[PDB]
Amino acid sequence: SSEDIRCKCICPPYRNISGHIYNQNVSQKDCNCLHVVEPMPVPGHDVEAYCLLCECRYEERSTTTIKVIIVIYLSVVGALLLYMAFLMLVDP
Amino acid sequence: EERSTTTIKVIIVIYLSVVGALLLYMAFLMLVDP
Amino acid sequence: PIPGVGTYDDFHTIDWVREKCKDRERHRRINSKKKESAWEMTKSLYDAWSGWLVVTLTGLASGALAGLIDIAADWMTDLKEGICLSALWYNHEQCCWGSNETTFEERDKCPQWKTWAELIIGQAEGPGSYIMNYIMYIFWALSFAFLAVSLVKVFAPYACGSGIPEIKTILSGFIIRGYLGKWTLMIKTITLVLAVASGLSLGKEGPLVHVACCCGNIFSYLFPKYSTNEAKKREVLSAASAAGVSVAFGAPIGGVLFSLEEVSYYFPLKTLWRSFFAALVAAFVLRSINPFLVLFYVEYHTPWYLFELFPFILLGVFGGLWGAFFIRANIAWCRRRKSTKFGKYPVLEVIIVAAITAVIAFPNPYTRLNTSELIKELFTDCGPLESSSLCDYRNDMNGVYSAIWQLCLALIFKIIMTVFTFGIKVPSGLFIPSMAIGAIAGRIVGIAVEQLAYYHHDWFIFKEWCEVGADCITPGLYAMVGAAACLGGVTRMTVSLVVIVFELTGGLEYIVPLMAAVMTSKWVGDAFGREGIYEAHIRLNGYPFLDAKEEFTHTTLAADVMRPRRNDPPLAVLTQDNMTVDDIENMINETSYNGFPVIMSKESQRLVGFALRRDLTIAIESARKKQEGIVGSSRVCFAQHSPRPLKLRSILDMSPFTVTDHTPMEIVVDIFRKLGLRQCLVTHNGRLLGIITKKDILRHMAQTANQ
Amino acid sequence: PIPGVGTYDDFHTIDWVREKCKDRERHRRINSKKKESAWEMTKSLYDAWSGWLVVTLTGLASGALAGLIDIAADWMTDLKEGICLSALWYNHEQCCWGSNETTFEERDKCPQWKTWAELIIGQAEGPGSYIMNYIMYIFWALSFAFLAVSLVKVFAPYACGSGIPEIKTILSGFIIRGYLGKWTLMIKTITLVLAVASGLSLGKEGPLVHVACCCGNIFSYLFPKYSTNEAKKREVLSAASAAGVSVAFGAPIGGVLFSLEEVSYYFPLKTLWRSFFAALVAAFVLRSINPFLVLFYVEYHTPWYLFELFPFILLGVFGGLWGAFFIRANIAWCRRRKSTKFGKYPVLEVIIVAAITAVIAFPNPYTRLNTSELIKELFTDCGPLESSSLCDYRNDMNGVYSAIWQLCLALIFKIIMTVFTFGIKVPSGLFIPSMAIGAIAGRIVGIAVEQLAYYHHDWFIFKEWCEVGADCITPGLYAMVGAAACLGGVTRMTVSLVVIVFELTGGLEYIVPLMAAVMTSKWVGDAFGREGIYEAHIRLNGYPFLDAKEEFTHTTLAADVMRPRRNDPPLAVLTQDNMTVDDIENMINETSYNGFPVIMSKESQRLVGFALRRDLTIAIESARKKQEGIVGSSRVCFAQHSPRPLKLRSILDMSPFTVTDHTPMEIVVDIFRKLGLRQCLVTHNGRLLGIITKKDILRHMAQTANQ
Ligand SMILES: CC(C)CCC[C@@H](C)[C@H]1CC[C@H]2[C@@H]3CC=C4C[C@@H](O)CC[C@]4(C)[C@H]3CC[C@]12C
Ligand SMILES: CC(C)CCC[C@@H](C)[C@H]1CC[C@H]2[C@@H]3CC=C4C[C@@H](O)CC[C@]4(C)[C@H]3CC[C@]12C
Ligand SMILES: CC(C)CCC[C@@H](C)[C@H]1CC[C@H]2[C@@H]3CC=C4C[C@@H](O)CC[C@]4(C)[C@H]3CC[C@]12C
Ligand SMILES: CC(C)CCC[C@@H](C)[C@H]1CC[C@H]2[C@@H]3CC=C4C[C@@H](O)CC[C@]4(C)[C@H]3CC[C@]12C
Ligand SMILES: [Cl-]
Ligand SMILES: [Cl-]
Ligand SMILES: [Cl-]
Ligand SMILES: [Cl-]
Repeated sequence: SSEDIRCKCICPPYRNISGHIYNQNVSQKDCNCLHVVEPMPVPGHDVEAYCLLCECRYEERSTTTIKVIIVIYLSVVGALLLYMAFLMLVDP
Repeated sequence: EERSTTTIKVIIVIYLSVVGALLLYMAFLMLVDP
Repeated sequence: PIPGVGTYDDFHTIDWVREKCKDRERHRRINSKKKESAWEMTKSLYDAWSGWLVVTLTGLASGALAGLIDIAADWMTDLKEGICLSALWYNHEQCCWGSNETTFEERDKCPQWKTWAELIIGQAEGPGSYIMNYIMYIFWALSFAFLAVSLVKVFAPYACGSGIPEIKTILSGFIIRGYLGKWTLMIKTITLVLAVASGLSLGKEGPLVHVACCCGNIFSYLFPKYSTNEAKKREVLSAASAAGVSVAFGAPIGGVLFSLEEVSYYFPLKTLWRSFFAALVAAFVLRSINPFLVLFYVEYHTPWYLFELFPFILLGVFGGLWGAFFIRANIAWCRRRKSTKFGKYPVLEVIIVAAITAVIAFPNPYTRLNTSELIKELFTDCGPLESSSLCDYRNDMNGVYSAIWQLCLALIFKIIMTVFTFGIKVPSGLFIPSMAIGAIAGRIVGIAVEQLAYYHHDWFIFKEWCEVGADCITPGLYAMVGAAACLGGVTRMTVSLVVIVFELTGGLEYIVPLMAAVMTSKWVGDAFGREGIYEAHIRLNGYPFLDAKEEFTHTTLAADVMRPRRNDPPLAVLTQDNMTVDDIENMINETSYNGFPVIMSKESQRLVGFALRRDLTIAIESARKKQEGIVGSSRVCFAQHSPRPLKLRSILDMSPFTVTDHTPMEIVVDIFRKLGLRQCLVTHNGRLLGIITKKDILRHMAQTANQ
Repeated sequence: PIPGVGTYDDFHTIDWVREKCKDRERHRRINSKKKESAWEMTKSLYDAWSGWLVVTLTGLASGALAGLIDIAADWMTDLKEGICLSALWYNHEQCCWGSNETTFEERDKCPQWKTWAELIIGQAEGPGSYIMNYIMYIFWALSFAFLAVSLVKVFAPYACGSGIPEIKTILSGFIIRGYLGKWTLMIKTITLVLAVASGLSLGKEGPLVHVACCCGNIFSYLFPKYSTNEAKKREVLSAASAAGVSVAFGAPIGGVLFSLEEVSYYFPLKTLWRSFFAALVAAFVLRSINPFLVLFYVEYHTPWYLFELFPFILLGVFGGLWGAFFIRANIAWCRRRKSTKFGKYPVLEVIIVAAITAVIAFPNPYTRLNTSELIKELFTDCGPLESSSLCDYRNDMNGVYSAIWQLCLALIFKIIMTVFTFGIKVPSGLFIPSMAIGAIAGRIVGIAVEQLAYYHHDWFIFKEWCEVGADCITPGLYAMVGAAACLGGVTRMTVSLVVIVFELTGGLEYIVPLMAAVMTSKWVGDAFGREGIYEAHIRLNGYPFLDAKEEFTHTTLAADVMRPRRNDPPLAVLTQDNMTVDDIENMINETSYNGFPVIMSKESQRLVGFALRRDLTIAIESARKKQEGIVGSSRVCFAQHSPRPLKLRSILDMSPFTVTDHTPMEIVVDIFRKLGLRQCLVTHNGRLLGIITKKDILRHMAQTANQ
């Protein structure tokens, strides 16, 4: 899934231009500053130095795991509270 | 890469000196001590 | 034997020698029956693997529960700041996980996430929006705290607290029925998330040990070997605590070290590998679920220098100076809770403490941030890529005063709040608060050292160790050292703590500085008292816990601790023969003794053995039901084989432990600690003179400490 | 008391209870005098810091000695290949380090270093050059072996062997005077380097533990507390062993685990932190000297996959199968050395073994290479920069058969040689040989798995786990797993071994595979026998060692193991009063009993106390010297206060341990193990019937095992 996968390049400030984050969804090999950064604020001859100062990473998240964990925790909490209400009111 | 010449200096020299002293003491015990 | 014989009452210690004999007898029976049939061989194989199976189950359950708790706590903690309408299941980071509207200035800024002000006010910025965010933060914290405390009170009272003190007492031999039950497990699992989200000065890492122990206790019922024997169950619980620490900090080696050092009174060699395996399994599960390999990974490019030991040692001292204080403060507060009426209103206390915490934390950024997140922020090394506020001054010159002042305010807030937060009737942990306090202190110290180095590079130490105009000082390392120092000062753990910190950081280059800081903190804390926070809580609760540190005076003798003494009447004894069932039942009802010494004759006073009161009554009732005519008139004969007398020799212990009156009490205490004896019969001239009980030793030690 | 009271004979087990009581008495005495004077306060402060000072000194000495031994061994090993004429004092790597003639094919190819063929023959290459190098290698190996064995025999016979078995026996209370002396330390330090230079199938990592223990003993002589008390000395020795393992593998945590699990019979909580500190100090010293942070650092880019566990488990099986075999083989060979006359010639045996080792090692490059160097090369992962022969096949296609054949030949040679090299009269370690055997096996298995993946990527497992045409399989990880498996199988270490391997390679990502392989090897070895190599050697040498694994039959009772029994005469007893000094001296001379019980009256047989024979004779002689008229006629009164009778109550134990005849021997063994009893007294009806001794317990267990 697109939401599960992404890749970001963080560029610290370089000469006039300030720090900038470029986050796009791409495969691991497609995760590169030149592909992730389009266009480059710095000039062409300094684009390579900007890339060197730039640190890029490719990340994957199991959003479905968070889905299930949150859902089951909420269900358990709701059931426990419903049982507490049962004990406090209905049980008498 | 960097290395310490003096560490090898001391370790090798003192080990050889101790070994030689032990061998000399062994010879003394085998022959001189009798 | 009679059903129910050998069982232990609640709030009673187990006799480890008797449990070992029971385990040996069961092993003999199982091994003997192997050749009888193939099914017996399969049962024996299952018994042999019972330990491996139970540790595997405990590790799997601990990992799953830790991952679920971590994710739920993150989501619910971020619920206070706002909601993600596009996804009511993403926290702030997840909702900005892939947004393209994010900015270098703000990593967690996306249109998808929406703060409560923009939900209700519709404006993200403005005094009204800030007031609304403040109010909603307080309201959510209060609701989470109320829910947690209500669940703890309604269903599982034991779920409150870290549980490490009670785990210690149980592993010593103490019994608390329901502490490690399913109800407590579930309630604590929910309430840990609730409390962590409430924003109170507490953590979930320590309570994970109790959660794992509950899982292990529940799984022990599946395997008869560990369900029948209490010592085997306690070994499984030690492995469970190791796995719990592993999931808490991702430190299986550190988990095993903690299990040996702190909670486990007895650690058989086999339990070492079993605990390590359980911890590894739990950590593997956690890595499988929770990520979506180091939680607090740090990257200090410059190696730590020798002179930096002096600041670290200072941090160490601070740790101890804090630790002792907390131990003297929290306990006192806790004592007041047991003495005055404010302890009669647990829910109200939790609500008030949560309200105070939220109110004073929201204005300050560091306090508002989650404690674990604050620790991570403090640990990280400042760099050009980073945009953390703490490093802003470094960017500006290379405001420092503003960041330092905010850090000190957060430190004071956390230090004062941890005293009241710990001990309330919700699952609370001290590890995370101690880490945060120490990390803030270490960050302040490291910032000061870096400023001294940069401003004054003419100093020979700074110039020689660090190049001029170079960021040799890494404040993250100082924060880590301070966290370790504070945790060592409060807990007094030495090697397990160092290994846990190293695993949580993933860096073996800082193990020497961490060890030095922990040593200094422990020494400073011991200067003000050698008892840790968990041990102090054990003593405050009055549990029957005996520690190797405690010892008797040289003058003390076994005669002094003998139960009969002078004022007390002679201890009850049971005649070997010519004594009716009615007489035994009347003696059982009259006295609350754990067990009675059985003597051959009243005049002889020659000890034949020791018969437990529980075993005596259970055997009498079972024999009455089994055999007719036992109306209490029939005599009871404890000697080896119309009246049809009841035989109670089996329940009686043939070789009770015996010591002489002239024996020093130090030897008696040493024997009790090493062998886990429930009681020892003091005999003079080969005749019974009295009984010393672990309860008697604990009472004498308590009076000596109270004087 | 009388001087010399409380001391022990050579080859005698100590009484831990008595030593603890002595330590407590000394602590009371020193504490009492603190208020007397300021100098007393300074003495008490020094005593309190005695443990820290002694462990620091032991760690520093162990680190320095380990570094010296490592560099000296490296230089001597490279001496065999040739000599650096420009610097007689350098090894091959050092001599060719700065050479600009180095080539990619040969990294250590420099003009400065000259092989013996160049020295004498004058041609580096040619059949004559190869023959000359072969002869010189054999001659140097034999010379080093002769020097090592001669030095061991002449000065320190104890220097031979790893010392782990004897250290285990000592830490259990056994006494071997001179084992940890200065002579042993020096001779073992020299002979370890000599033996490693000889090229024998042995290692210096394990014996460094004995070196550290010797240093710890020598330093303990400085501090009065540790010199006076044997139990405190053994705690210091446990810390020393931890430091020794730390220097051996650079694994302070692994060293602490090894000390806790393998060599330390009793491990107090304080000793844990003290041992960790000593290990850290020793590791720091080694890092400060030896380099010129991980010895076996490994860089496997591809993370280990779940299917990769199956080969690892397979390696584990091999690790067991070899291990047990070695335990069955080496022991037998060692036993033959004791039974036959080939053990009567230690120097000749060492020389022949070294000759065979060198002769068969020179033809094969892996065998000729130092065992530690071979392990390093095996662990390293193949890469384009690497020019190793092992990786040549990978470069050719992506001769594998030739490389695998050479590795298998080296494996067989090492397996055969380790059997005949362990136990000879030179310092030998099994750690490095086991590591090399397992590493070779793992390298072969990993090469096979990589070939399967590359040739048969169509397989669903390989295709899913590994991309087609990708080097997912990493042979270095297989080599590490195999080394860990072999070491676990031979030693049966589970947690300490895994942590040691992790520290030695610095890889926390491979902890799970290492643990799986170690557990598999441990279980496979236990299938053929639970006793490890160290415990097996302890049993072979017949030391008085008691282990928790050993247990008695349920039928056995305290009466069975009683010393008097039936055939033997009644155990000698001393009357409380009316006994002459001559009678006590005659009893001492007549019997070899460690101690004599003293009863109030011969007819009564009522135990009054227990006086050690050594203490009895020492007290009698000292009183004779001190007080005139003690010609043996004067009576001796053991009861509490013209003849001027000698008073021997002080040496007497007022509360000796006592058990009943009907007590099962399982409880007696448990008491002996937990409390470290030297002896207990079996009493019936309040009178002394017999005496059980630790020696009798070991005799009975040995008889049961031998049946
Ligand atoms: C105690 C814990 C377990 C309860 C957690 C329940 C939370 C997540 C619930 C309680 C109230 C809920 C909100 C109530 C109303 C709305 C308005 C609707 O247009 C969008 C969803 C939104 C904004 C809900 C989001 C989820 C919410 C915040
Ligand atoms: C009786 C008790 C001990 C059983 C507990 C079983 C637990 C540990 C099981 C049940 C479901 C399992 C998960 C199911 C699916 C996945 C996705 C996979 O890509 C990684 C493993 C992971 C994340 C599993 C981890 C372990 C897990 C959580
Ligand atoms: C009584 C015993 C314990 C004393 C032992 C002291 C030993 C450990 C001391 C003596 C000399 C010392 C060395 C002296 C000089 C250097 C160079 C320095 O750049 C790093 C430390 C190093 C390498 C020291 C390491 C520790 C050392 C080897
Ligand atoms: C047992 C151990 C400690 C002894 C070590 C001594 C070694 C280093 C000695 C013994 C014989 C020595 C060699 C003897 C003769 C020569 C020829 C000379 O023109 C150059 C040095 C050279 C080549 C020596 C090198 C060093 C040497 C190899
Ligand atoms: Cl916590
Ligand atoms: Cl906690
Ligand atoms: Cl070795
Ligand atoms: Cl060894």
